[PDB]
Amino acid sequence: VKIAKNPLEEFFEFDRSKPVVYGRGWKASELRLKSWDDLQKLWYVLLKEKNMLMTQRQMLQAQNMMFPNPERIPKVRRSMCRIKHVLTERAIEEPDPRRSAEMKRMVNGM
Amino acid sequence: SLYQAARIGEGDEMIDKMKSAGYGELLNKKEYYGFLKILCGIERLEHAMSVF
Amino acid sequence: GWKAAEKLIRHWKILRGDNVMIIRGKDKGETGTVKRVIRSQNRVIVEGKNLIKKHIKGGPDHEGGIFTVEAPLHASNVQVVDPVTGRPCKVGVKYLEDGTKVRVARGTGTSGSIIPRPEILKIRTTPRPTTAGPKDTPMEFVWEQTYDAKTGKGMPDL
Amino acid sequence: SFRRKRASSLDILSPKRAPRDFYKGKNCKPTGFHTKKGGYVVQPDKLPNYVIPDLTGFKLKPYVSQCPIEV
Amino acid sequence: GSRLGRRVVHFANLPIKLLMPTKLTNIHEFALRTIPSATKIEIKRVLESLYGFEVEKVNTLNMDGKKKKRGGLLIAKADYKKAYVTLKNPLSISGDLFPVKFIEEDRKSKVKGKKSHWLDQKERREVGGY
Amino acid sequence: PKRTFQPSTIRRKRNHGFFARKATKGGRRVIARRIAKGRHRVTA
Amino acid sequence: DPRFMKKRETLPEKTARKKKRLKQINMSFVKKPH
RNA sequence: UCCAUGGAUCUCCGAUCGGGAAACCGUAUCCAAGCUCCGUGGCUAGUCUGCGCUCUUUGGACUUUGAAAACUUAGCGAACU
RNA sequence: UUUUUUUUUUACUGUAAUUGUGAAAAGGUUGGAAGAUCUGGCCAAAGAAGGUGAUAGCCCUGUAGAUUCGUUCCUAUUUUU
RNA sequence: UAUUCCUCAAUGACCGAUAGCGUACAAGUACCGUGAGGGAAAGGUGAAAAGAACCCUAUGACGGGAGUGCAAUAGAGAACCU
RNA sequence: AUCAGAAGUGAGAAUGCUGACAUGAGUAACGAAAAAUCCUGUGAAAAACAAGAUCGCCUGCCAGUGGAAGGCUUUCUGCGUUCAGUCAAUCUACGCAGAGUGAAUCGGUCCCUAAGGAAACCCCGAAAGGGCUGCCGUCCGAUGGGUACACGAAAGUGACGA
Ligand SMILES: [K+]
Ligand SMILES: [K+]
Ligand SMILES: [K+]
Ligand SMILES: [K+]
Ligand SMILES: [K+]
Ligand SMILES: [K+]
Ligand SMILES: [K+]
Ligand SMILES: [Mg+2]
Ligand SMILES: [Mg+2]
Ligand SMILES: [Mg+2]
Ligand SMILES: [Mg+2]
Ligand SMILES: [Mg+2]
Ligand SMILES: [Mg+2]
Ligand SMILES: [Mg+2]
Ligand SMILES: [Mg+2]
Ligand SMILES: [Mg+2]
Ligand SMILES: [Mg+2]
Ligand SMILES: [Mg+2]
Ligand SMILES: [Mg+2]
Ligand SMILES: [Mg+2]
Ligand SMILES: [Mg+2]
Ligand SMILES: [Mg+2]
Ligand SMILES: [Mg+2]
Ligand SMILES: [Mg+2]
Ligand SMILES: [Mg+2]
Ligand SMILES: [Mg+2]
Ligand SMILES: [Mg+2]
Ligand SMILES: [Mg+2]
Ligand SMILES: [Mg+2]
Ligand SMILES: [Mg+2]
Ligand SMILES: [Mg+2]
Ligand SMILES: [Mg+2]
Ligand SMILES: [Mg+2]
Ligand SMILES: [Mg+2]
Ligand SMILES: [Mg+2]
Ligand SMILES: [Mg+2]
Ligand SMILES: [Mg+2]
Ligand SMILES: [Mg+2]
Ligand SMILES: [Mg+2]
Ligand SMILES: [Mg+2]
Ligand SMILES: [Mg+2]
Ligand SMILES: [Mg+2]
Ligand SMILES: [Mg+2]
Ligand SMILES: [Mg+2]
Ligand SMILES: [Mg+2]
Ligand SMILES: [Mg+2]
Ligand SMILES: [Mg+2]
Ligand SMILES: [Mg+2]
Ligand SMILES: [Mg+2]
Ligand SMILES: [Mg+2]
Repeated sequence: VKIAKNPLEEFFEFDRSKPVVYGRGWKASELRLKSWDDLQKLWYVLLKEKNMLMTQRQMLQAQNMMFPNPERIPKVRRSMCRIKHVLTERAIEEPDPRRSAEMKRMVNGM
Repeated sequence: SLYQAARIGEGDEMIDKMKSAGYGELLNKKEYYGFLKILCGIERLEHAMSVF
Repeated sequence: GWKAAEKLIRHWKILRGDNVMIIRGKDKGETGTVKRVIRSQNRVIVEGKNLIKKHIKGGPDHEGGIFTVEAPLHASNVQVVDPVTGRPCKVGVKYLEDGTKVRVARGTGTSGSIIPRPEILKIRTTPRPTTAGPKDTPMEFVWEQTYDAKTGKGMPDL
Repeated sequence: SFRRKRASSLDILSPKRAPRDFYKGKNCKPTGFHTKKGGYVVQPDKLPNYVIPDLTGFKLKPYVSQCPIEV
Repeated sequence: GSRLGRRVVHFANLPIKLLMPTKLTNIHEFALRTIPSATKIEIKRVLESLYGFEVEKVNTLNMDGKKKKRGGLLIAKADYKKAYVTLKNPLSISGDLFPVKFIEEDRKSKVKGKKSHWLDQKERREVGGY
Repeated sequence: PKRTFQPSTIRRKRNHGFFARKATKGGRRVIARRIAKGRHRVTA
Repeated sequence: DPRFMKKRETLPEKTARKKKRLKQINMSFVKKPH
């Protein structure tokens, strides 16, 4: 109903019912107040949401059905861009050379 | 650990908690020199002089 | 059939919600209020004027029949009504004491009063939702602070 | 999403449309080294490690609420 | 710190798009779509660490994007990679989730056109491929 | 009858490929001429 | 520490400027609805 | 939305770290210096010193000049007519 | 170290203000629609040009200019071994 | 003093869709050749899409009425002014 | 208008150039001496489509199995008949939409070389370039030789015709 029982149930929108309403995305001024732990957790929450939205679009388009509310995906995408810009902005402002060069790798690493 | 992670306020408050917990006789000159070495190695000289 | 090499209008002296008078066309001499401005065609829609009749075929979703909606006018076919004398007038630009741009009546025979900016512009076209959604962060959680560079609150796991 | 290309881009050789000994690859990162006997050895230091913190009990959400509160 | 490993990733961004399986109960494997530069070890570790799967094996294949040519004009979609992931324990998907019921009801529209013995199993493992 | 074009991809790349044209001075002038004309397929 | 011590347009630029002007000229006319 | 200035990110070939069926493959460069964390060895054992790498800063060792229409100056230099 | 400030004045292809500002009245008739025709006012350092339901100086965007910004100068970039 | 891969402004008893650059239109494209290389065609509804609801006859309206519009042989799906 | 001026200035023919449209003419032809017949169904229309029954043809180079070279989605499912099929086609290798290719062992990548190609060093040459691949010497190149570490070699070999 409200909680997935499996990891497979996380690729679906379980709260979709009555028009459902979604908010706007995070602003950089709102992200500048949060810690690194909260920003990492928010990055992974947005990553799971983006995987759900792309899965839902693919599943609905595979049966010639329309994808409802396509504007959810760019909101998540640009919020995830803003998180990385905020973290890189802090990594510039770090005064120790080794710590700054390690924080830039922690942000941009892949 | 908190001084190596540059969490200066929490490390200071942990110092004060160790004071109020009745362990303050352990802070000899050696451990304060260790804290100063950590802070100077991570370039926090203002808090290093505060700890001084 | 848009054969003419027509440039765009970059700064509009005609705003949505203004009271105008149509000076040219089939409905010449009739007053109204601007409902929408089509910028990409240099055209406006006057509320209830310049009507057309559309034959729309109805399917399983929309109703058929012959409807009647407004058709756009060209943006040079309307002219702003002077608020004092009621006759149409031109619009010029005046700077106030602060240095705020306003629109003043211009033309010989006009009062030179200030054309007021319509009040419909501040009202949102899509109103804000009453209730939050199940994936919306309430504003009491966003505004809390966990990062502080001076005290070193919330530093990473270096 | 459909996007426009050039019709001359079909001439670039790809291993799906090539003789059997043509190898191109897809810019994946390597994880080990080739042997002299045609095998492969996976060096475990080159495998990626993911640091994903525990997300249970987190209070922030993907979207920010847009209810009318104040100017 | 950097002494922990040569390749440490703190912000993964691997996009995974799940394909809807045929049956709702006793799922032993599932398929997904991702970018062509993903590796079996990357997909297995992302799926284990981020979602909590118990992955046994990962099998991949490459696909070309769909193309349309009308004599000089060419339009196309991006290439993708399809992966099969085999689970150690069977899982299930509830019917009440959107858009599962619509997918099944649209799938059954296209396809319109007893002697049990002793020691006979019921739910056997249905895994394809090599 | 046996016609004149008998295809082989490795022979095509070894005679009219990019690095086969880039190897000699005549082929480099061919590449310059093609780019100056504006051909979409500079090499074969 | 040696850190705390105190210490014409090219042809590609002209081509990029011309290209941007060429786009801006096309974007100055009334769009034909279709 | 848009504009001005400054920033963060910024895949690959052409192409130059090596190979090459252009858009692919393989790649921790090397050596001195001084600094937080790390582990291990050894003393008569206390603000005791001595060995290493990984990653960071500052130098210096190897090399990567590089395109382009016409004009200019040179070399060799026809035949039809 | 920073901030406020005395700071002259012209030139400018600076083809600067992408697209800033920038003058000029009403009636009658025909016509699908007025810019046409008749009566009759006004601007011009602006009657180059392009639109608006036909051919518009005064319906729209512009144009001449006038204001604002910014390169030299006044106001020397000096002082030290 | 020479030239224009380039930039800005201006002019024409220069051309006006078999003309003018090969290209007014997604052209060095389509297409031809192993390769160097050769190399096209194709402009216009109406002021505004108001682009023909509805009825009849055919499998099917592009037909006959009705309606929009000044005008419907001005009724088109890279094409409808004369 | 008139009077002057500048010319890419006047078409019936160049086996002239480009486009459009006639004639032959509703004529030839509908492409391998395997071959078709019927009941039912769908549809506006069935000799040509679906399913079934009866008959025939191919069996070591037109006709069966797997696949190299080449092709590049032609594969499968639903919808459709504007184009194509030597049809008036409901069908399809045709149009629209979606889906499909799972490897430690298969085939490659990797290691090693042949014929051959190229750098370095050296030699020659108006320029461009040409030779040389070894006495100490490098990198590529299968149509061949190899399948559970790295380094070295005055050890054996790998190793071969009709
Ligand atoms: K002669
Ligand atoms: K001006
Ligand atoms: K007008
Ligand atoms: K005018
Ligand atoms: K007509
Ligand atoms: K002739
Ligand atoms: K084959
Ligand atoms: Mg990145
Ligand atoms: Mg128009
Ligand atoms: Mg592109
Ligand atoms: Mg293939
Ligand atoms: Mg690569
Ligand atoms: Mg595979
Ligand atoms: Mg290279
Ligand atoms: Mg030069
Ligand atoms: Mg201007
Ligand atoms: Mg004006
Ligand atoms: Mg004009
Ligand atoms: Mg007319
Ligand atoms: Mg032409
Ligand atoms: Mg003509
Ligand atoms: Mg023509
Ligand atoms: Mg070709
Ligand atoms: Mg119709
Ligand atoms: Mg006309
Ligand atoms: Mg002539
Ligand atoms: Mg003639
Ligand atoms: Mg003849
Ligand atoms: Mg002819
Ligand atoms: Mg006959
Ligand atoms: Mg005859
Ligand atoms: Mg006959
Ligand atoms: Mg029958
Ligand atoms: Mg049959
Ligand atoms: Mg027989
Ligand atoms: Mg034979
Ligand atoms: Mg096809
Ligand atoms: Mg088929
Ligand atoms: Mg046919
Ligand atoms: Mg038919
Ligand atoms: Mg069919
Ligand atoms: Mg098909
Ligand atoms: Mg093998
Ligand atoms: Mg050799
Ligand atoms: Mg040689
Ligand atoms: Mg040589
Ligand atoms: Mg070489
Ligand atoms: Mg080799
Ligand atoms: Mg072989
Ligand atoms: Mg042998």
